[PDB]
This record gives sequence, C-alpha cells and structure tokens, in this order.
Amino acid sequence: GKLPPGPTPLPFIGNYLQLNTEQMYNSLMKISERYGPVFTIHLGPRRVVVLCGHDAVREALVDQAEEFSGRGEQATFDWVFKGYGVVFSNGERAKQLRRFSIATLRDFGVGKRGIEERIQEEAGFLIDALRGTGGANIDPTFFLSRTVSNVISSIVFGDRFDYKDKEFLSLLRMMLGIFQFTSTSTGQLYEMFSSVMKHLPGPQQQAFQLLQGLEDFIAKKVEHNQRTLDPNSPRDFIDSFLIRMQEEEKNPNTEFYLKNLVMTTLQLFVGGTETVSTTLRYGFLLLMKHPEVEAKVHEEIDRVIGKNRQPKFEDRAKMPYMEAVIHEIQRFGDVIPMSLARRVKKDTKFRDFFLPKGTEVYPMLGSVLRDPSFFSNPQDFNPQHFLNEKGQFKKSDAFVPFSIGKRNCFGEGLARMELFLFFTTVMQNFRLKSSQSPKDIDVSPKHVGFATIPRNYTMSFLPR
Ligand code: HEM
Repeated sequence: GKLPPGPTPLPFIGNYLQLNTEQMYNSLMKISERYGPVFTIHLGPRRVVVLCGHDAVREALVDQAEEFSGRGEQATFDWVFKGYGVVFSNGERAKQLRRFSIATLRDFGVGKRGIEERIQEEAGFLIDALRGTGGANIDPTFFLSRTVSNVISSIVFGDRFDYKDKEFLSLLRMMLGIFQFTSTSTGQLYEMFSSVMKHLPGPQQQAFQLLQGLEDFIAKKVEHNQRTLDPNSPRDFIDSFLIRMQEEEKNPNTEFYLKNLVMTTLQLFVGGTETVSTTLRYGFLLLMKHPEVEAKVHEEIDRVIGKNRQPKFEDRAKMPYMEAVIHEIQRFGDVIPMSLARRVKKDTKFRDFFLPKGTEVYPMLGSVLRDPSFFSNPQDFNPQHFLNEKGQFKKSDAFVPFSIGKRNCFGEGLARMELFLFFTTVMQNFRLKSSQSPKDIDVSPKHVGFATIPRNYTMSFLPR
C-alpha cells in the first residue's frame, strides 16, 4: 500500500542533489542499484516512478497496458505543445487523434506501396547527393536528415522539399537543435525546474525560439492549404485534417480544431525526421568502427540484390544479417533512452507498490536494450545479439527502441522501412571511409538525456 522506495526528497528541489543532470541515465541507474528496478525519483516537484530492466518495463507497459496508457510530460516540448496534438495529449484527445493519425498515414502510403516507392525515389536522391560530393570528406548530418525528412514531408505537406531550399535547412537545424538541448544538462535541469526556468534567461530561451520557428512554419503551411483546399480530394495530412475539422464545425466538443492540427503535424514532422536521422548518423559511425560488419553487409547485398536495381522492402526477408545490423544500430544507438514519459490513468497496484492517479512513469528503454539477461555483450556493437548460430535472424523481447504498449510509436512501420531502404541503398552504391583508424573512432554518445546523440564526425562516401 506504499509508493516505490527512493532517496529522501528535499522540498521543491526533489532529488536534485542525488542526481547528475548531465548524465541522467547513469544517475538513475546508480539509484537502481540500491533501491531496486522499480523506484521513485522526484525530478524537482515531479513525482516520477522509474522502471528499469525488461521485466519491469514490459510488466507495466504491456501486461498492464491500459493502466500505464496515459501520457506524461516533457517540459521543453510542452512549452509549445501544451497538451495539444497527438503526441502530448490524454484521454479523448489521445484516443481521437491517435485513431485519425494512424488512419491518415495508410491512405497516403505508410506500410504499403505508395510510401515504399516514395522512399526508394528519395533513396535514389541521397545516392545522387553523395555521389555529388565526389568522395570528399563531409559531415553526413544534413545529407541524411534531408532525405529522411522528405519522406514524412510528402505525407504532411503534399510534396518533398528540394535539397537547396534554405528554409528546409533552417527547419532541420531547428529539429537538431532541440534534440540536442533536451539531451544536455540544462535541458534535463529544465525537466525539474520548468516552472521557474521558463521565465529565466539562458539556453532554454534559444531552444524555445527553435520550437516557435517550427510552429510558425506549420501554421504558415496550414493557412495555404486552407485557401487552396479541395474538400473532396485531400492532397496531404493537413488537407485530410482540414476536411474533418469542417465535418466537426457543428460539434463544440470536438478535438478537431486548428490548434490540434498545427501541433499534430509539427509533432509528426519532428518525430519522423530527427529520430530516424539520428539512428542513421549513429549507424554509419558504428559501421566504420567495425569494417567486418560492413564487409558481411556488403556480401549479403552483392549476393541478394546485385549492383543494378534499387533495393526494395521485401528483400529484408531474404536478408537476415542486414536486419540484425539495423536492429543492433537501434539497440546500441538507444535513440530515445527514457521513452516519452507515461502516466498512470487510474490508481494502480504494481508488484506490491501503490501508484496513485496522475503519477509520472519513466520507462527506461535503454536499460531494456542494455539488459544483461537478454543480451550477451550489451555494451558492444555486435549484430550477433539478433542472430542465432545458423546465421538466421533472432528476435528479442528486450528490443524496444520504439517502446511498447498502448501509446507506443505508431511510426514504427515507416521508421523500420526507412532504415532498411536507406542503409541498404547507401551500402550497395558506397563503401565507407572514416577520417581516423577504427580503433580510435569514439562510439560513446556526446549527449544523453531525452535523446542519445553521437559525436560530431566526418567521413567520405567512395563508390563501388
Ligand atoms: C528509429 C525511429 C524512431 C524511434 C526510436 C521512435 C521513438 C519513439 C518513442 C520511444 C515513442 C514513445 C512511445 C511510448 O509511448 O512509450 C515514440 C512516439 C511516437 N512516435 Fe516515434 N520513433 C521513431 C520514429 C517515428 C516516426 C518515423 C514517426 C512518424 C511517423 C514517429 C511518430 C511518433 C509519434 C506520433 C509518437 C506518439 C504516439 C502517441 O502518443 O500515441 N516516430 N517514438
């Protein structure tokens, strides 16, 4: 009949003195060693229940999926979202908007053919862009992010952005800037002291201008769609949401208004871009550090696909090792370590612990991906974690970078496709060369907070 144990919290500051804001994951894992896998931390005034290891996260988010179905809080993001949009909402907003969004993604591709060809075409444009560097030593960041973003930008804006559009570069800078901030010390300090810091000068204010610029843009692209709309023929996601908005103009109790559109669209545009981009950027660094994996990936491509035709999604089933590399890239990468905070919808009983209504939950996706029970060498990049003795692909229940449950990533279909069609096509046409010897390439993250971000590196893409 008691809430999980945890260190003694001082008023307002919580467990600030017992935690390091630069390495929140390490700080929570140190406390897991004393108080067990399910403990209570006070991030300032924010009472949070932290779940560590697979069993804890799965038991809570899957077995008791309905009880842990509520959405928590991410203070930097909730500065511009304020509970609006598909991602940061609860109840009838999170049920209506999650329903509409998954639907409106299938009717414009996602998981089908309409998006597979659209990703293949875009993959062919990344090939051009990298062949256009003439094998010069470059920063892959914006080359990869440009490609990735255009896939989701097709669904939400109608068409793709052109690689030279300076507003596009500016929007991608905004997306990288916030994923950088929320992963820094000041970003994680902001999760504790948002109520004060929101009004104080600093790095939090610059990050806000990045979110405002992103919101300003979506509102601009929505207004255009309004005065140029075809009510019987929707061009994109904004257009389909604009149809429903009118079919609800008579319902005062609707969740389909202008504010929820600007937000749902923004949330997707960022959530589709920066997540898959970070995974790609970390991926190529992991491959340069390990030539042996690149070589076997190359062997599988030469054998299965060839040097001619552009790889297609269905080739994945005839390609076991490749799927295992992408899986280990996502695992080691740990793109979003502490998920996107959950909240218990009603008073719960979880393993002899009481969690009152409204209690924020932190599912540590990283501790599940780095679980020593489900993985042989959780600290190393070794695709064999997802590969049995006969070289076949082996699944794992601890593989959760997309999370699990009732509020999981409904962009998993698009994300896994993008990663297969971008990694493979680049690996077929190009061989990777670093700037330094593989024994020196640092694979440890530069920042770990909301997101896990790799180090700033440079490389060259040489043809085959
Ligand atoms: C490698 C890529 C990706 C990773 C690691 C990832 C990660 C996550 C995670 C950890 C969550 C929270 C799940 C939870 O409730 O516990 C989430 C939410 C979500 N993701 Fe992704 N994601 C990825 C790609 C995508 C893509 C491609 C899209 C866009 C189509 C997207 C759409 C969203 C949305 C809209 C949510 C909120 C769902 C809800 O509140 O019901 N994600 N993502």
